[PDB]
Amino acid sequence: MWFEVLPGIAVMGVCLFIPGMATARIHRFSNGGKEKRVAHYPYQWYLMERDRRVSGVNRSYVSKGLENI
Amino acid sequence: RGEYVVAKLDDLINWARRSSLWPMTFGLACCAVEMMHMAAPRYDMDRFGVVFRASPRQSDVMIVAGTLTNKMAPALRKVYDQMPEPRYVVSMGSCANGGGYYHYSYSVVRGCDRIVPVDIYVPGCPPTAEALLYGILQLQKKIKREKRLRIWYRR
Amino acid sequence: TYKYVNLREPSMDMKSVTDRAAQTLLWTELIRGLGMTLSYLFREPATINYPFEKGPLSPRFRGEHALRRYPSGEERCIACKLCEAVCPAQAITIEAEPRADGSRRTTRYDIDMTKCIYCGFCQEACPVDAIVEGPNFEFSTETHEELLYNKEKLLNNGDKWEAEIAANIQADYLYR
Amino acid sequence: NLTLNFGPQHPAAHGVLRLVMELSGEMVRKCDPHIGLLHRGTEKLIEYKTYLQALPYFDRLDYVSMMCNEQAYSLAVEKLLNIRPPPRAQWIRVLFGEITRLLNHIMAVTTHALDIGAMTPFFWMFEEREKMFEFYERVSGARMHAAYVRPGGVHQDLPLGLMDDIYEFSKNFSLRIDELEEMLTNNRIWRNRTVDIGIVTAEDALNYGFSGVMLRGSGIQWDLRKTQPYD
Amino acid sequence: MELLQVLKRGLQQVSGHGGLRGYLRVLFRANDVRVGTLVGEDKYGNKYYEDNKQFFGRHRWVIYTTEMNGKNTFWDVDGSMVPPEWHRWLHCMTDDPPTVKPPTARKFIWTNHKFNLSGTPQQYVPYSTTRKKIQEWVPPSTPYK
Amino acid sequence: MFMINILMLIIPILLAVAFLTLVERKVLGYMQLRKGPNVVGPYGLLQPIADAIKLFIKEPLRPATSSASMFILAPIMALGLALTMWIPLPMPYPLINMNLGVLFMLAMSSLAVYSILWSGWASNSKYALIGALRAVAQTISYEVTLAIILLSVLLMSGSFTLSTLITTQEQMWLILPAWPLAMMWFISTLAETNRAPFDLTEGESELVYAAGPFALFFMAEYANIIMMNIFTAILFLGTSHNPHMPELYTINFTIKSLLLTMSFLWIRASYPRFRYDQLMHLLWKNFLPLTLALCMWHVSLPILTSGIPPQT
Amino acid sequence: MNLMLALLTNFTLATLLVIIAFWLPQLNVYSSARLPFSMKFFLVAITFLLFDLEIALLLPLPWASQTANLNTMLTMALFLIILLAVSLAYEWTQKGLEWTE
Ligand SMILES: CCCCCCCCCCCCCCCCCC(=O)OC[C@H](COP(=O)(O)OCCN)OC(=O)CCCCCCCCCCCCCCCCC
Ligand SMILES: N=C(N)NC(=N)NCCc1ccc(I)c(Cl)c1
Ligand code: SF4
Ligand code: SF4
Ligand code: SF4
Repeated sequence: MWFEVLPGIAVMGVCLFIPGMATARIHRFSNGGKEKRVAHYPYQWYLMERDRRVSGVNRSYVSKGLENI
Repeated sequence: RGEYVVAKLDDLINWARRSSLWPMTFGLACCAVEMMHMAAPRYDMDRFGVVFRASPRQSDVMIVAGTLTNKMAPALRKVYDQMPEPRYVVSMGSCANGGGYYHYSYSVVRGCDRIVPVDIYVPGCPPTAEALLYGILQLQKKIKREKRLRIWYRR
Repeated sequence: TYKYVNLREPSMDMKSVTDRAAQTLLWTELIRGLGMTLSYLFREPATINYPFEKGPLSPRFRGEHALRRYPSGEERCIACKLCEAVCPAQAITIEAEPRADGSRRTTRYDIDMTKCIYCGFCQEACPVDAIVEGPNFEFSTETHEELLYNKEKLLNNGDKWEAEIAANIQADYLYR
Repeated sequence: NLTLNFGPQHPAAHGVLRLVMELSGEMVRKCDPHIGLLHRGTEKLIEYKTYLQALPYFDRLDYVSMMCNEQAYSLAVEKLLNIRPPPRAQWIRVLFGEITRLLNHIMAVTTHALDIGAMTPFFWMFEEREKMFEFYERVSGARMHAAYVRPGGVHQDLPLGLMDDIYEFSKNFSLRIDELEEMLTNNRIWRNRTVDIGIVTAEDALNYGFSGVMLRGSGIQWDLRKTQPYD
Repeated sequence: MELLQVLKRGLQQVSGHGGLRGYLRVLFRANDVRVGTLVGEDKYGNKYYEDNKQFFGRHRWVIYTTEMNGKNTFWDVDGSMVPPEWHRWLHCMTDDPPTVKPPTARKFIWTNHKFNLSGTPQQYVPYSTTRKKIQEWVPPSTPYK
Repeated sequence: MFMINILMLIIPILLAVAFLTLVERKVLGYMQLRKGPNVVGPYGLLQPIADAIKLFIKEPLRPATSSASMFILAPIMALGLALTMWIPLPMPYPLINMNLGVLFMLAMSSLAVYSILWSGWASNSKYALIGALRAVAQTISYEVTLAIILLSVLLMSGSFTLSTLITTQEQMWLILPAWPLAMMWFISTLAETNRAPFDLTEGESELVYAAGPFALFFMAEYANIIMMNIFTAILFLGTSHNPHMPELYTINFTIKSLLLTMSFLWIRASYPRFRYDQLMHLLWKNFLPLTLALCMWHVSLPILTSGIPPQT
Repeated sequence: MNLMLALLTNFTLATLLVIIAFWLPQLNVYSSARLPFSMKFFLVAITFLLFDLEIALLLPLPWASQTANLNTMLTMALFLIILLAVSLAYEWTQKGLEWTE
């Protein structure tokens, strides 16, 4: 019966689901729980390098707020 | 132990090879029609892992389904020689089994086992699609009994 | 009396011409063909679960041969050789002589099951219902020699299958 | 002129038919069928059989139209014997002759579609073929080579309840033809593979010895069931 | 919502086989978890079921025994294991099971059915059943030349 | 941590490819009034594993190769490129976030034709080579429309970044303003990947040569079928992205890809096969004229509607 | 460095799989130069190449639409596509798209 096709479909679904899920979670793990910063242009890259220096730990994802002022 | 290892490796490749038997059919004559009915929805050979249309380059079992004439014998042997191993042959129907109703003819090979080795003989003129399925399932059990690795280990 | 299968005039009014233009560009017949295959995906398949389910057969089915007996256990065959005469394939070979008790009985009764065409002419020709084609069709073998039946093999088939063979003959003999 | 002859300088086996074709690019310039690969000397073997013994050879000719082959041989022998089969036998023979026609046209149409890619009507219709094989098996004990139609009539009478099942099967079969037509008749890809392909004129068909649909396809009004009827 | 009543039918198959182990056992042996009426059981352990709501072909089936004639048939089942008295019923050559219309007993009928024996030590080996036809002359034992 | 990411992309791809074989055989079966695999494992779930093992312990084909190095190269080329096509795909976050991700995929897809060509040279057979050239001619022909169709859609997106297609389709799928292009794009992916009714390499292998691992070429081909359909979903059926619950995107986006892939299955079950010249005419005389006209239309349309997208 | 790693991994695994697909079966021990090929196929390849080159000039169009010189951009964008269409019209009428003969 047609619903016996579903188990194979479900296995494919889980297999395709992992790449998108693994990438999203690894990004959060590596970037202080936030999205990996996108730097497509020199301005975006420049602000990232500035952030790395301002962080004080050499990590561009460690934000520093008004506590530094 | 090494005995127990080869016992399970044998069980593994044997399970894989009989769960994925890909036939190429010489539909030479009548018996090809019953072979088509075994692929047809009622019996659905594909549900056993036996794909319907397989190229000779990827085939594991040859089914001689029909009369093998003298004029065709060289072509049958050619295809058999090109099948990669392991390869098995199922002889289907009286004609292929031993000439059948044209046994005494001048142009008919009296059994395909004169040209190629045969593993299973399916009797009938023609065997019912379910009779051919019985022979295919009997070939699987023949493969299940194989013990290449255990014999290699004991060389 | 006859009919035309493809003698039709396509209308050339703008409505009809636009109907074929929308068909060409929007693939309507192709999508209609997709509907038919979709309706089959949701139909119950016709597959049966062999070997746990079997295709239906009738009492007349022609399968593996067997030599039968009388209720007393005496062989029905009397070495008349009518089966051997009619066999279109010459698959039957018979020899006979007087038995120790004087009965007319066979000393050889072979069927080359790789010559046999399973035509059933032998059971039609037999005057005493001795040779029959039984209901068994699952006797494929691994060697050629296993399919060259002699009298011992054929009698064993009869003893093995008599329960079913008798019931099948009971069902069909009024049509013979 | 590339050539495909299935031999040295061409590693490939032929099969049932050895077609030796010479092509110019994509076009076929000559098509040379080499047959005899299923020649079995049936006509010589029949000379050693009695008329009844030779009957099963005709099941194994057009092995898709078994009972029709039996009928042609039976009519020839009845004509030479100067006898006729009884009316019920003639009606049974026409009934199974038309069932046999369904068996053949299903096979012809669906394998023709399969050979060019449309693989699915073959499965839907071969379930219908399987049911018709049961009618063969119920009257003769054999699914294909019934040997049921014999000179003088038929071998055995229909078992009780067979006609009812044939009625049930026929009642639904036209819807199966409709489903087959829904896949093929109006499909632009099917039409592009068959329209204006293998055109034969009415005169060429006659002089080349064609018959059946090969004649009627070109408009010739001929059918032996009408012009030279039998049974 | 028939979805729920479809699912309930699914669960009743689990209980219809006597728990999950029975449901799994028939799923992996016979690749089918349907529940049918028990029509009978032969002397070898094969169980025969019917379900007349199924389309013709699937309305009768056999769950083979796990051991026949000393052979382990838990996974290795075979169509030839069906004895003749049930063979007629399972192939729809009749309507009546042997539990209702048993076969005619005979002295010579096998009491123990055998499945296909090809490829085993029990396989059939052909031979000529006739005796020697030409007798040779045996020379005398005492010398005399 | 990035290497853990690469393997979490490669390994599931090969598994999804493996179980697409099972899904294809079962969906084709039920459309044909049968079941397909249901014995090898429950519901045939072990069938892909049995087939994989069997192929990999089969004897190699015995015709001698005309080029040893280039016999190895073809499968490596084919499989390596197939895996490479997945690294820029945003699901919703790409493994590699490429500014010109669309161009990268177009460029890599155009190199996958080399495996077809190289396997022809290594075949040591003129018929094998002639077959390889025919497939290449078909492949490159439909690359023409895919590139132009792709360019037309990007004129509503405004960049070559793939994740920008998600922003473009925030309010509405691109299949609505571009359904004429979606129709042609979908058929081109069928003919691009030698899929029925465009599987003529195996259609014309019929009647009336040294060959690499069938398994390696098969896996590459089926990875491309999934990737093509994933790309179709992103390009036309854009999924909304919630940055705080990314897994919601991955569920819906996956389902769209599965359905699109199942439609490839649905389509080989339904139609007969084109003749070679007729699918060449389908491109050069039908798709390409419309694609050129719609490329012109889609250059004009943003300008005349004042709907030009931003660069970033 | 990530793209190099991804590329290196993709082909190393492809290479690894290929070799074991070459040797794993060996764990068992199972016992003149002008191709006869139509000139029409050469023209397909050449036609693809020339259309591929024109497609290269159209690829910058998404960025080109960002200029204040939209009157010139649109004119040249259409000019190129029209000439691309004129080339197809020339091949078509000259029977270059045919396969007969
Ligand atoms: C307001 C201003 C607006 C301006 C813009 C207006 C544009 C809209 C109006 C135009 C519509 C454009 C349609 C674009 C689709 C392409 C249409 C097409 O090319 O069809 C013709 C082609 C050949 O047809 P043929 O019968 O051979 O006749 C001509 C041959 N000389 O036919 C074929 O393509 C052959 C069929 C091939 C497909 C067979 C297999 C698939 C069929 C089912 C697929 C279903 C579609 C899936 C959709 C995917 C969505 C992601
Ligand atoms: N289902 C198809 N696509 N047809 C087909 N070739 N079936 C055979 C199944 C198969 C082939 C290659 C691999 I690797 C795997 Cl794992 C399974
Ligand atoms: S064995 Fe019987 S059915 Fe098969 S080809 Fe020979 S005559 Fe025909
Ligand atoms: S069934 Fe026919 S061919 Fe077979 S032994 Fe009987 S008469 Fe001879
Ligand atoms: S089996 Fe019947 S027909 Fe044949 S020899 Fe014996 S009695 Fe005569």
